[PDB]
This record gives sequence, structure tokens and C-alpha cells, in this order.
Amino acid sequence: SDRVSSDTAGNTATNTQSTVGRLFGFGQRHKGKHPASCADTATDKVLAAERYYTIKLASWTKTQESFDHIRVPLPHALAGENGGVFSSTLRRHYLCKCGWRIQVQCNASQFHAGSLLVFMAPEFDTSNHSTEVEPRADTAFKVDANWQKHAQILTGHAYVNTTTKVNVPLALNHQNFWQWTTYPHQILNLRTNTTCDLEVPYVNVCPTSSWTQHANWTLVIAVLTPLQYSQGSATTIEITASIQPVKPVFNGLRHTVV
Amino acid sequence: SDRVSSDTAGNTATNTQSTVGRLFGFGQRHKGKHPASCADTATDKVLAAERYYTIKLASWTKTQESFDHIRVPLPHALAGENGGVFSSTLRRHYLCKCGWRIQVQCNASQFHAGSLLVFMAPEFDTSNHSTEVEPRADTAFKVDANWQKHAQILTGHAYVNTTTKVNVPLALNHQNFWQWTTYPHQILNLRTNTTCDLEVPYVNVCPTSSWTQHANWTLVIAVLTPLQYSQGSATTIEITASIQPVKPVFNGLRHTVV
Amino acid sequence: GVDNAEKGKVSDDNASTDFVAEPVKLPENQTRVSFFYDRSTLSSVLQSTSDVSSKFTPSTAKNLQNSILLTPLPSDIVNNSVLPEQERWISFASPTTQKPPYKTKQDWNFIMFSPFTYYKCDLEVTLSKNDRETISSVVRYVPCGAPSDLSDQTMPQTPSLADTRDPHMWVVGQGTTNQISFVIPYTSPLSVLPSVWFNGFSNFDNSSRFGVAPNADFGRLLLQGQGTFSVHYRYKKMRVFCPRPTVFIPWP
Amino acid sequence: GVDNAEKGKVSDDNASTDFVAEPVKLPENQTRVSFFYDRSTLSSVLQSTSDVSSKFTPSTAKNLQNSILLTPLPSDIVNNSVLPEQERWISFASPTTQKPPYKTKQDWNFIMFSPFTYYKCDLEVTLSKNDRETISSVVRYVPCGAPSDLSDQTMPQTPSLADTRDPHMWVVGQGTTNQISFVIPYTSPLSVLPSVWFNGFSNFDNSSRFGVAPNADFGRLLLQGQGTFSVHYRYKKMRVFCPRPTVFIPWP
Amino acid sequence: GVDNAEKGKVSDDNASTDFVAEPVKLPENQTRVSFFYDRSTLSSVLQSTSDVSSKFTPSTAKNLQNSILLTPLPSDIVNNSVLPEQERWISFASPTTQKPPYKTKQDWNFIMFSPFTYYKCDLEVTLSKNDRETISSVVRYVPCGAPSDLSDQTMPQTPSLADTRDPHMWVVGQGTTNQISFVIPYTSPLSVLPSVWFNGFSNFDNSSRFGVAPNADFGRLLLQGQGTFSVHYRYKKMRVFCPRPTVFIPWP
Amino acid sequence: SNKKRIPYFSATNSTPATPLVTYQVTLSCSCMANSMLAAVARNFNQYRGSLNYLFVFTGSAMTKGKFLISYTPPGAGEPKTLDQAMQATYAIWDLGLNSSYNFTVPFISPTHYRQTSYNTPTITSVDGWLTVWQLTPLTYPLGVPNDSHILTLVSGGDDFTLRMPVTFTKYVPQ
Repeated sequence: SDRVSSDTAGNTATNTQSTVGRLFGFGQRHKGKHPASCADTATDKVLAAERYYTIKLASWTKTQESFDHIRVPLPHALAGENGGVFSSTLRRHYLCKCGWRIQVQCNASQFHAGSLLVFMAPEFDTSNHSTEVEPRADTAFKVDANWQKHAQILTGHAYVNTTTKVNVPLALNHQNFWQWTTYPHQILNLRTNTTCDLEVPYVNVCPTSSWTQHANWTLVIAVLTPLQYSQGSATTIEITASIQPVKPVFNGLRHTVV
Repeated sequence: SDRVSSDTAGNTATNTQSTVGRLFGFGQRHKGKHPASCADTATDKVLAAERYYTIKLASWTKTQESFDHIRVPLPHALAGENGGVFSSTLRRHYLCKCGWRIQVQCNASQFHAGSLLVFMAPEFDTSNHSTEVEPRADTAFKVDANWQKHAQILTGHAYVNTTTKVNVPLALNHQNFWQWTTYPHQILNLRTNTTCDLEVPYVNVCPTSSWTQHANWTLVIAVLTPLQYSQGSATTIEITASIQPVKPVFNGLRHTVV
Repeated sequence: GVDNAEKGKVSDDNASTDFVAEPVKLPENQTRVSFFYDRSTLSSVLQSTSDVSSKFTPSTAKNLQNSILLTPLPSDIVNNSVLPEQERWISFASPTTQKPPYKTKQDWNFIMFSPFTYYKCDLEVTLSKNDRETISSVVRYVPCGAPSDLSDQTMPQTPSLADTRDPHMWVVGQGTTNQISFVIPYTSPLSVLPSVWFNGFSNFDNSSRFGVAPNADFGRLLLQGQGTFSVHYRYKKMRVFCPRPTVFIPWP
Repeated sequence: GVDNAEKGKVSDDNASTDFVAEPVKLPENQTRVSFFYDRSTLSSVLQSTSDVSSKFTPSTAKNLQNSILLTPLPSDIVNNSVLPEQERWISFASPTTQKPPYKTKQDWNFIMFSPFTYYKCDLEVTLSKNDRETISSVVRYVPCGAPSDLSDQTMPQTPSLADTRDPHMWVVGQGTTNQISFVIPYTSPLSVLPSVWFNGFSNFDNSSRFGVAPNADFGRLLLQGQGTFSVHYRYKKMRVFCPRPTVFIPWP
Repeated sequence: GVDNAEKGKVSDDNASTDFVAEPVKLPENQTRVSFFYDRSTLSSVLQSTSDVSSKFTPSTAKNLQNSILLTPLPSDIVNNSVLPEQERWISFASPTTQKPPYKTKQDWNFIMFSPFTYYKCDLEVTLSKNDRETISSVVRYVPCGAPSDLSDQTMPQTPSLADTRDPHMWVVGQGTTNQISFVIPYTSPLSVLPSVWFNGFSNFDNSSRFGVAPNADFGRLLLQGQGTFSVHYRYKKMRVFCPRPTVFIPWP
Repeated sequence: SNKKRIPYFSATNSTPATPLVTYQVTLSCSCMANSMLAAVARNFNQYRGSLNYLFVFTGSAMTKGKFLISYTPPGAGEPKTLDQAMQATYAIWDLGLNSSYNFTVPFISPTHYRQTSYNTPTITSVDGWLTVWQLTPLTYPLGVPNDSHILTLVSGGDDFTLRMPVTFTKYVPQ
């Protein structure tokens, strides 16, 4: 009952009956102040853009191992048509600045076992690691379609051919997942909770973002404990997410992209 | 000098050096109040949508006669891609309510003669009259590509075949242009002014508009006195317009149209 | 004196501006919109060949139906509709003469003089029998957009039109004066009604007849009993919005 | 938001509970029970072939009697009763068509919409002649459960129905308007009347027709004089008790 | 005691929570970010075979250039760039051994321990000659993103690197101690620098090397004069933001 | 599944790409034809205000899952995917201790009042759709029936009103 929580955002509302609270990364919220690096008065407080956008993320099966994960580049994950007015406004602006409030959903039963780590990370590598090809605009910022394995990111992944890889011991896109818990996060333990609630402020190398070139935040869902269940229990276990851009700011109005 | 006027709207600004003032239709302005017919809190004050959208309208030649005109259905004239964030927000909302502030531009020289009537009219027929075909969604709300003749609208235009037309003396889309001057307007006399400034509030049969079905306002440019000039004077005379939706309101957020 | 019409507005002068003269105005208020439209004008005609105690069934006879759509704008059976709908144009009843009567029903005085885009008012309706044979009729008034309920009689030998909670009137006998009158409130879901044109469609797939607004009327009147009846409209507490052109008149 | 329907009651929400919205209510009182039922609805029909100055004798002709039972619920001659009684069901007049009219008399609007178990009210009755021939009729109103007194004339050439102290009406002549209307008070010995079903019997040996309450009506109307007359009921100061289901409607 | 890690945060306990014990904390501030990073660590190496009075020309010799990019992150000639740029990965200098030295320049202590996503600081640079032969060198410091100006000498027999208003240093002689040190302010146009990865591109057609931020450095150091010089960085007024994982270490 | 009318719909261990149920918001909708709300509305010309759609989960106590209840205003047609349905007014319903979810269809209209019935749909008598989607599959342990039934009810909300007493199109009971 203290675990029943409702959250309104524009014309949308998330509801959960097993919340463990909302974690505020860095104990900060994006307040929506205009970037001091822009002279043009920003476009803001667009109610049609300050809502939750819900999307399906993945299917969790018994084959996923600890640290296999799924990445959701932001704001790009919502820069497509399904991003509604946030997207259509974003595409027509040079710069955007915002925070994120997110809830990832995933229910099992009292007879299933397993757990996920739900976290937000700034400057978290979202490029593909199954190839030695340089990441490009249309491949670097895409939501993972398949679970990513973990071994090849511990020391990073150089965009060089397999034989050169031998003489490259470390790449700057390395991610020591044993410490992924140092990022603002929550754990989705099947026996405890079917939802995780996070919120992070705006962080970047600069006042506002030229988003077309940079996915500054990444929502990541990684399994910590493999999914387990006995013969007879529901086999389809899926993961979903409600993503809300917090008080976004737009500057530099222009014609649309693509 | 008292005729030099600048007007800012978001990240846009119109400037003229021959204004004769701004005419407020009905002496009213759209104040941006939310429609009392909607429970959902409207999306409003979107700075990226409260600006001037400038488009080319037509070429004025010596062949146009008094009352030949050009129609600009609103908000549809800006519901396309070039309507920026106003358009992208509009397309994703069931209802919209707004006023219009408009400036039409057209310069000649002190050696040219002629005049235009620039006016705004509610429930002004924007369907095609060169055919007996029923108007359809994609033909009824389009900006005129060619100057419309005048004779066939005095008593209206029935969407019936030419032989039936004989027994149909009057159609409800009639427009007695001899009185077009009763609509909020201004005159663009080549010897006086190269711009006309108008603004009209929101009027309709209801609190807010299901725009996909209705173009409630129509900007119309009609010639009053034919264009004249002597051999040697500039022959290309064009008409342009800057259209600003005044404090638009959107309600009923949903997926986009088309 | 001089002025500049391009402003979109010039002053209303009297003789004293340019000449040695005086204003000459006298009070007058018969030009008020309320007063002007607050009088009865012929606006429709109805005909029935069915008796009072029978089932009402929609019919047409030489361009006259046994029911009408309450709207000053032209109305008539449109593309074989069961009951009359609002038309977008007027047609001669005759296929040859090219002279009135028209086959369409309307308040000619309203169509010919409605210098506004939207209007709001209550409607006073008067229904009169065209001859002196003792009247025996039942009329059913259906609010704007409400069910017509063109059903069978639920009891033998009763007027089906009276089989309703909708407002209805029954006049009959030697003591009556062959007419009916009453006033109905504005019942449309629209805030104001379009007086001439409606630049749009009425349903979501934009397949309706462009030019006609949804539910832009005051309801309907269905009649049973023998006779031809003329109808008048009187606009109560009339209010108009947005000035617009009047119907064009041929040059003399 | 969440709730628990098993409680037997959940909250009435508006858009502001779950979303960023405002209440949007406007005053309106046409849904009040009193106002809704305070209008005349066709509820019966009567027919007589006897003159005014004669002895009234109960008759039936093609499902129309020369007297009625004042109740919105279906009534008709039941198992050869002398006068009509309250029915427990509605039947088609025709043995073949399986379409109305029904042979039973009732206020269709009441039967089709009576979302309550009991009701209380006064009754305004309107009786109208179905044609324009000058009316010449006498009607006798008998309070709920009072003697019908279907006796002989005590004096030659007088309407037996007028031979009473019971309230009666006499309308005739060229100056009349072929109708009668009046209001009677609630006269049943019951505190409130059952609007649909009465789960019991009316006498002590439980031999009556199960489902019909004792004296659940507003009295009777007996008529003499030539003609067919339609009847309307208007429920004055109407009061209803205990909400219950409405008549089922076939799935579209 | 019990807790719930799913909250994303659990309490920091001491022995007194579950047992009969006392807190045992002693003051200590050597863990402060400012103090920790405020010390000099080897971060680069430079080599030149050109004399002081000559034209500076970019060169490479066994993985050592005569200029460096001031950044703790790995830097080296990338895809034949004229001057070293920030790398995205570290490579062994040797094509066979698979053991260090690396061909890339960086502050190993920073790369191996930078538990933050962004950092801000001033940079204290120390440049030391690797042998005891009397030093005779000229160094030019170019602010972040400023023109390198690799031009010709404008006057005969002068060090082209000193032909600038950019901050430069000239040390020579028997009285010197073969080293140079100085502190430069943060000069990047970025508010804070990415300490590990930059999830994006640096130009508008997104054709740059993904992972490297635009102008994420403290400028460059160009050197002329004979010798090999080692470089140290010391982070003044260091400030870090957003905790993140450290480099992984092989399991023992 | 046999075209028989029932007061509930089924859900199971899967998330269809189409809505489990779709109701057009009209007091004329055939799905609500026999609700008290519709029975009363049939006797009035217009309505205004909130509508409450109540869903009661009747599956076992061991069954979990989440639904996304969406209300799509008209103008761009019925929502074809979850992506579209989420683009409009919606609430996520999570099963648990509390059994029901009270969903409100906000009154969003170009006109102050809307018609309760119609011959042909118009912008003043038809107001969009309420669709319920399976966000996460109904999930449960062994020994639990695969199909869960969710009761569906409707009624006017707090600020709901009707006006203009009228008689509805008569019919023959059967």
C-alpha cells in the first residue's frame, strides 16, 4: 500500500503496486533553466512534450547471463516518430537540454527468480561492438535490439580489425560492469518489485546539447541474476519502460533534420 | 518614419517601412485561454510555435482583373512541414484554437499602379470551383496555386454537373465580393504601402477546433485595381505573407496524422 | 476630408466635417439585430395524407415532405435521405420554367439577408393549416440531433408521433383555430450556428458533404393528420457574430 | 487510479484524479426525476360506439375497450374480466406479424424507462378525440378500487356514467376543442406503487395472479359517446424509490 | 540489519548497528579529490633532434614526437595527423612483445583511476631533460584549439617557436637545472572535460571519430632544441563530476 | 469467441500487438448499450463531462501483469499500435492487492455538449476510442489457469451531466 504509486506527467500516468521509491541521481532534478550560452529565448514548458513515452525494450529468457544488457540512448531513443511532440520539437531545434524520469517495468511471479540492474549513465558507450566498423550517425544512437554480451566491454572495444585487437589492451569505451552499481540505479528483483523508478538531472560537457551529435545519457538494463522458473510457469517475461524528458529546453530553432 | 514598424514573435521579426498600422478584426485578440470544453490541461505557450511563418503566395500580372483572388486556408496552410513546431504540434493534437497575426508583402515602384484587398474571413469557402467534383480532405484546404476568377462565386458554386447548374440559382458558398470590404481588412495600394498588417481573434461554431475537419479562417488577397506599368519598369511583381498563429492551444494529444 | 482607406478603416463623417452644417441624427432603434429578426417570416411548408391514428412514415409529394428540418437555411431530401437534411444550394421545383417555387425549404428573408457568419437564438415556430377544414393533427418536435424514432405504433389506432416524451402538440376540433405556435430553446451542441457556409466536414474521415456543419439546426418537426401546413420562424433573443457579405443582387 | 469494486461502491472521478486536468461541470437540472416525468406521454386509447344518452355497457372492439385502467403499466382484459386489469406481460395485437401495435395498454415511455422499484405521484390525464367530428362525450372517473357501478340508467335518455357523485366530465358542442384534461390525486391505499414487478399475491389464499399488487393504480376512466380517444399521462410531483434495472435492449 | 538494495541505496553502517560496538572514526582528509590529484604524475614524453635556432617541423621517431597534446587521456598521431590527437585506445609500441611501453601518451595514473565522468582543473606542467647535457631548448604553449602556427622563421637563425605571442619558455645554460615548470589555466571551450568516454561526434556531419569530444584538452606543447624530455601533469583545483566505473583489473 | 456477449474480456501470458478491447466513446456504443449509463442517456439529447471505465481483475491472486488503458481523441483515426495508443491519454494499470482500476475518459470536445446518439457519426456525437493493451504479459506460477477474466463497467464521472428529455428510437423487446 505504501508501495502503490501513481505519477502524472501531462496526459500520461504511470502506476505501480510494488514501488521501492524513486531514486534521484546526484540528488538533483533538472529545473528547466534556460542555458546561459544562448541569446535566443528558449522554447520551454511545452506540456505536450513533458510526458511519459512508453516503449517495449526486450524479452528476458533463461539464456541471458549476469551483465548481459540493453542500452537506450537518450534523447535519441525518442527522437523518432513515437517521441510525439518532444521529438517533433527536438528535431527542429539545434540545442536541447533536459533531465529524465524513468520507470522500467517487468513482472514475473512469486515462483520465478532473477534480478535486473536498472541504471542511468552519462557518456555511456552506445556504439555497436559486434564489428570493427567505425560507428556512424545511424548506428551509434540506436536502442539495442538484442541483449549485449558482457565480456567484450570490460577493457573496451576498439574499432579495429581482429588481428590489430591483439595489440590494443584498452579502449576508452571500457565499462567495468562490476561497478555499474556506482551509477544512479535501482534493482528489479522479481521477488520484490515489478518496477524501478529513477530520475537524473542534466549533465554534459557544456550548458546545452547539440543532440544531433551526442547521446549524453543512456538508460541501461542489465541482468544481475539469471531468470529461473520451473516447468509450467509463464515463459514469456518482457521488459518495458516509460521515459519522460524532464522540463526540456529548446534553443536554436531551424528547419527539421533528415 | 512613423511608418517604420518592427514586430517580434519568437525567433522571427517582420519589418516594414510603409505601414499604415495594424488592424485588429473585431477589436479583439486571442488571449490564449484554454477551451472550457476540454478537461485535459492544454499544451500552450510553446515559443517555437508562436512565430511568423513566411511563404510566397503569387505573382501579380497585368492579366488579373478586379476581384481575382488567392485563398490561404488556416490553419491548414501551415499544417505541412514548413509550419515547423506549430505544425508538428498541431498534427499530434485533436484540437487547436488560435488567432492570427498576418502581414502580406508586395512592392512595386512609384511608377506602377494598382491595388490589392487583403482580408481575413471566417467560414470563407476554400474549395475548388473549376469542377463539379465533391471537395475532399486533400483538395478543400489547400492554398490556391493560381489566381481564382471572380464571376463564378457571386451566386456560389454547386458541386453538380454543368447541366444541373442551370436549375441551381444559389449555393451557400456564395461570396458577394462587392462587400468583401466588410471583412477585417486593409488595402495594399502600390503608391502608398508595400505591406498590410492584420490580426484576428479565434472565432468558430465551438470553443476549440477539430482542425482536421475545418479551416475556420481564410486569408484572402484580391486585386481591386489591375496592375499597370509602362515599358521598361520591373515586370515581376510578387506577393508574400508572414503568418503567425497567435497564442495557439492544443488539446487532445494523440499519434500524428497521415 | 482626406483619409487613407488602406488603414482598413476610415471615419464616419457627417456634413459638419467639410461644410458649414450640423449633425442631424434622430434616435432610432429598429435597426437592432434583436428587433429586426424578432418577427415571424415564412420558412417552410409541410404536407401529410395520413390520419392522426396511424403509423407515421416519411413521405414526399411534389417536393413536400411530412416532416421538416428546423433551420433557416435551405433543407430538402438530400441524396435519398430518409428525412430532409440541410442543403448547400437552392434548386427550382420545376425542371423547365427556371422560375420559383424552389424544391428546397428555407426562410427566404434570412437567406437573402444574413450579413453575419454565425448566429445564436431561440426559435418561435408557427404552424398553420392552408385551408379551413377543421384541423386534426399531431406534431412531434425532436431536439437537435436526437433520435427521430420513426417506429411502429405500440398500441392500435394511436398517433405514433405522440408515443414519445419529446415535446409534441395535438390540436383538433371545431373550437380550434387551425394553427399551432410555440417556442423552443437553442438545442444544438454547437455554441453558435453557421448562418451561410461552414468551411469543413462533419465527420472524421472527411466524407460528409463539404460546406455543412454537424448538427447545425434547431431539431425537427414531424406531422401526421390530413393537410398542408405552412411554417414560420421567429428568432428570439437573436445574436449575430462576424459581419460578412449579403447575397448578390443582379445589376439594374 | 486503483480501487476495489468488491466494496460495492467506487469513487466518481473526473479527469483531474489521474491526469493534469480540471473538473468541467456546468449546472443542469433537467435530469431531476420530477422534471423528467412531468410531461405528457401517450399511455392509452379508448373507443365507444354508444351515444351519450344510453346505458354504459363494457365492450371490446379490435382490442379497444370503452374504459381503461389508469396505470402506466400494461393493462388489458385479463382472462375475460369485465373491465381491463393490470397485465403482467405485453402481447402483439396481431397473431401473425409479430410486430406492434400491442393489444395491451401502457405508457411505453414508462415501461421502457423506469429505473426504480416504487413510485409516488399525482396523475394528469389528457383525453383527445381522434378526428374532427364535433365531440359529444361523458367520462366517469372512478378512484382506485372504488365501485365501478356499471348499473342501468335511473332516468330515461340520460348518460348512466353521469349518474354518480364520482368525478365526471361532459364535453359537447361546436365551441369545444375535442379534448379533456384534468389532474387526479394519488388514490391507492398503498403508500407507494410498484413500477415494474410485485413479488407476491393480492389476496389471502394466494390464488391471484402472482406479480400483480393489490389496488396498484390511479382508478379507472369509463367513457360513452361516439368516437376513439387517445389518452396521455403526466406524472405530477413524481417521486421514485430504489434504483433497479431498465428494460434490456437488443445488442447492435 | 535487513535492508532492500533495490531502493538503489542502502545505509552505511558501523559495528554499532548490529553489535555491541562503537564508531571508530578518526579525522582524515587525504581522500579529498583536490588533494589526491594535486601531485605530479608522469604523463608524456617528448623528443627533438632540431636545434633551437631553426624552423620547427613536426617529426616522429620510434613513437616520440617533438610536440604533445596536453590531456591525461591517451594521445598519439592518429591516422597520419600532422600533430598528435586524442586516441580512443592504447596500443603496445612493439608489434610483437605484447608488453608495454605503449606507443600512446597518457597519464597512466589518471587512466587507471578516474572514477568520474567529467573533470575540471588547471594544469601544472613539468618538463624534464632525460640526461645531463646542458639544456638549450624553446617550448611553445598553444591554448586549447588555437592555431598551431607551424610556419617558417621570419628572421634567420631564430627559433620559430618563439616567434609568437603565445606563452613560450626558453631555458639554456650552464646555470639552469635542465627542467621547466609552469601552470596554465583551463582553456577548453567546454565547461567540463570528459574523463573517459564522450558518447558522440565532434562535427555536424558526424564523420569524426566517435568517442572523442571536440576540443577536450589543455592545449599543446611544441619543442625545439636537442634532447628527450619527460612531462608531468599536476591537476590544480580539481573538481570531478558523476561517479563511474574504474578500469577493470584481471582476477587474481 | 462464439460472438456471445459477456461482461469481461480475456488476457493471458502474452502481449498482443493489438488491443484486447476497443470501445468507441459514444453513449451510443453497442458495447455499453445495456449499461444504466446508456439506458438513461437514451432518454436525453446531450451529455457533458467525464466517463468512468471500471476494470476489475478476476484472475487468481498469484497472477500479475500490467495493462495500458488508452483514450485516443479523434482526428487521426483509431490507434493501430501501442506506440500510437501511448501517444494519447493513458494510464498503466498494475495488478496487485487492489483489484480494480477506475479509468476516466476526460471530456475533450470542440463543443460544450455532445450528442448521445446519431444517424451517421459526426464530430459532435463520436469522440474517439478507449483501448486497453497488454503492456506486460499476465504472468503466473504453475497450477493457475492461463486465461484471466477482467470485468468491464462504465458510468458517468463526477462532472458528468445529461440534458433535454427525449424518447429513443422504439424497438420490439426480445
